[PDB]
Amino acid sequence: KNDFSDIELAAIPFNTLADHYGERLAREQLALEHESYEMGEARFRKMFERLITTLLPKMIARINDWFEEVKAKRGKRPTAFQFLQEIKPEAVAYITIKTTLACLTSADNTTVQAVASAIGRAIEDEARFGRIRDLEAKHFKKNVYKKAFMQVVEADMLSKGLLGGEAWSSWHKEDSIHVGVRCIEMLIESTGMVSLHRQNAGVVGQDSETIELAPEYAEAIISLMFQPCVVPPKPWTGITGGGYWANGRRPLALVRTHSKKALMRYEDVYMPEVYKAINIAQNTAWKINKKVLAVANVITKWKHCPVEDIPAIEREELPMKPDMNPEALTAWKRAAAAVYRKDKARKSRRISLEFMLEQANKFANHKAIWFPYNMDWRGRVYAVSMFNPQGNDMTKGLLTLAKGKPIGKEGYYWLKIHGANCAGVDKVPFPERIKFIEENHENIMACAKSPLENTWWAEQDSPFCFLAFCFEYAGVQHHGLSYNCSLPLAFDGSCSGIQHFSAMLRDEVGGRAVNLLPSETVQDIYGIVAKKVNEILQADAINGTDNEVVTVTISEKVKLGTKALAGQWLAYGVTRSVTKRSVMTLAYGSKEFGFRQQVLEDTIQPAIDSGKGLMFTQPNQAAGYMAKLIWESVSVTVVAAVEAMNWLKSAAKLLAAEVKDKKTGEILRKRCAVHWVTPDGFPVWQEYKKPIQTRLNLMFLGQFRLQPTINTNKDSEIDAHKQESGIAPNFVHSQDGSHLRKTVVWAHEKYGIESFALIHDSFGTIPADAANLFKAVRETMVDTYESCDVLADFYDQFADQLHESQLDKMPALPAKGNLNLRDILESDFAFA
RNA sequence: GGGAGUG
DNA sequence: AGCCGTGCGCACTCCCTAGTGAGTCGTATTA
DNA sequence: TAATACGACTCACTTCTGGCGCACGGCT
Repeated sequence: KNDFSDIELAAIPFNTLADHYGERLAREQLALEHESYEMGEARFRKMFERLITTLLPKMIARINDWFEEVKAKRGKRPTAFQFLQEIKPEAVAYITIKTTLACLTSADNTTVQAVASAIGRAIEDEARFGRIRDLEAKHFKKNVYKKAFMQVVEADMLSKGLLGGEAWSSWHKEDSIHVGVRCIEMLIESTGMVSLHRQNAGVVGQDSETIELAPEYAEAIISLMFQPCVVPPKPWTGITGGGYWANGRRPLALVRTHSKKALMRYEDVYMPEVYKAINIAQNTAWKINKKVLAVANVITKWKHCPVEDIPAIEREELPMKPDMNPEALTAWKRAAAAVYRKDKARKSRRISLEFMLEQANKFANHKAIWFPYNMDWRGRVYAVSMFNPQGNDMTKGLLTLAKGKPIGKEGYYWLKIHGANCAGVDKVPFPERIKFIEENHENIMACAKSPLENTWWAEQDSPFCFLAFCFEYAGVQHHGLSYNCSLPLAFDGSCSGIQHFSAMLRDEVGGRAVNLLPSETVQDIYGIVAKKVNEILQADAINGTDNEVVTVTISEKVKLGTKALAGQWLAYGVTRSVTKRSVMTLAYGSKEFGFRQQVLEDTIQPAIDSGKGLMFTQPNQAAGYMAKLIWESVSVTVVAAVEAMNWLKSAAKLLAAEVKDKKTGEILRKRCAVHWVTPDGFPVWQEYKKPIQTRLNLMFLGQFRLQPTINTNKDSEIDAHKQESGIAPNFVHSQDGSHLRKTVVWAHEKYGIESFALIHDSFGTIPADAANLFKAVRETMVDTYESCDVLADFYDQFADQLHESQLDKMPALPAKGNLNLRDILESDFAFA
């Protein structure tokens, strides 16, 4: 790729794009990729006419003088110098002003190490993408029917000027700050446009150095980087360059790693099944669900919206101002801190909502849209764009597949199943799910008739997703069983984590509680735990502990006993929802203290916010108690999965350990990275390294030494603690990751399935192919756990490696159970 | 160190 | 070498949060 | 060498909203 000209590198993407899909979409794709950038430059001109013609000349002059000064001096030249000679001084000036203005308008602070960092990154990207960007820009800024356009370009036909690409910045974070600081240093002289005001001098936690915009300029005044594709994304051929098309931006890495080196371990691997899966998933043609968008645009604007999620809409002021004495000052301060919190959460959720709608409106009339795909350092498959089929209810509802397949009876059956799933009817046998739909035939049809008048769908678990089903259900009733349908029908695994642990150890048990075994009733592991919790809960209600006073120093507080806390939970009702996240995360190496944090966030806090949590007098103490109850009750429901994790924790603990000898500092063995290969051939290295902080020593404006503490990008020592606490979740996540990828391949190759809706452990396709997918997920899982033992394979990877006097601390290995893997094929409620 | 979302 | 104090709560992704400068010294760099 | 920059180490200047136990860095 480095062998091509900049002229060539800017023309090739356009040309190959204009040949396969026409020049119309070829321009839009590039404009969309550079729109980020385009707006960055536009926001700069705002802000231009409505003193700028005086700042730029002054800055350019200072830069040139500074170079003359540095060149005349002897000894080590400033760090920022050589990096600032990569770009024409005129442009160096422009960027500094542009970036500094962007940092101060949107953000109300702003820290120096943030601005300096922002300028630094803006320089490097200009250095290596500036010219190619300018040249590529020419294509869409000129002036000013389709198919076969949803066909993917052949990999062997891709020009070499599209294959490679450096996805990682070569610049160090330290080096990047140096550049920004010295650019700010030259921006204060000349002009000075911004001032450097020191804040909270003396406080260990609050002391900082912030850039302030001068009063003269102040009174004179989400994120479009990753958007959907209008054309099918570029096939992944190697570690970089897949997904998007533009050459003036910076390519995507196939695997999202913590360093360039970690990605380089994939350069020459040969993992055909992995590339194949991503490419097929990537190639899925989506479109905006116009009908759902028509509703979402109107209802989210209402002051009292029928859906329980949609946030204000209204700033919602602080209450309320009562006398100023002892406990009247409490007060209040608790209710205020609650509102400040509510509002913050509400604002971020609103911004998100606004964005998802803006996206859906843009692509509302596009024949088809696409989403480039990536993977995290483990297997898991991620959509690169911000607007995703992997988002929440509304975002998912607004999306739908582009190409349909005929269509009825078989498809219509699972169409009603999906509808039932969208509503709070997913823990019930299929014939009864159908019965729920058929009973509410008048509740449906009428919601497709006038959704703005009928808000019954809003009351369902997935409001917009259920609404998308209703519009599609009404279509069948009016057109027939030949009615073209393209809604993605999602088949989600019960408890993914515990499903894989059950399968890899052939736990009966186990099975079973997570629906791997054929049963007439839907097994709810979350309901089973809660049931056991309620028995412990009732036990403490009649005979438990009374309230104490720990008096820690007013200052004295009341510690509630087991009796009082139990009464508070029975007054709320501890259902499956309270245990949901707590049951899953255990199968990812979690602890008791960890549960407290979950129960508080997922159950307690929103109850207080909803006005249904007035029972929780001491909220954190109630969260601790419930965490204690789950830890106990769940413990005897997932025994084998726990030993499985403990076997993995030990393995990783011992590998990450540094050797020791009898007084001698003999380095018999260093700390090791945990490595294993997933069934479809994807390799994963676990290298959690210790976060370290370094400090820079900058003689700022010849007055003082600006010494910013920064989070080092340079690697250090392997974090042994994280290696142990992260091995269990990351192993199964890579494990369910491959199962997902193998599913896509097996569904695409043996069956004619082309469209996929993938959310890690949920599998969605068009109604016609649903039957095959429902069957494909089982086959691909049964096949993986029959063919190879992942724990044995992992063992074959790290020992060797083990030392000695280490293998006596190493178990186990978890005994195999009596589960028959073939039974999964006959399982009805093991969607995944 | 927070905020949001997914499993 | 052993003691006592402070840090951290299962992952992954995306969005608003890297204590401070001065004193002193060693060191890698360049006319 | 002589001069320059800077890193590396040391030292001192709306809410407390929690809990419990274990591991590691910082200190002497």
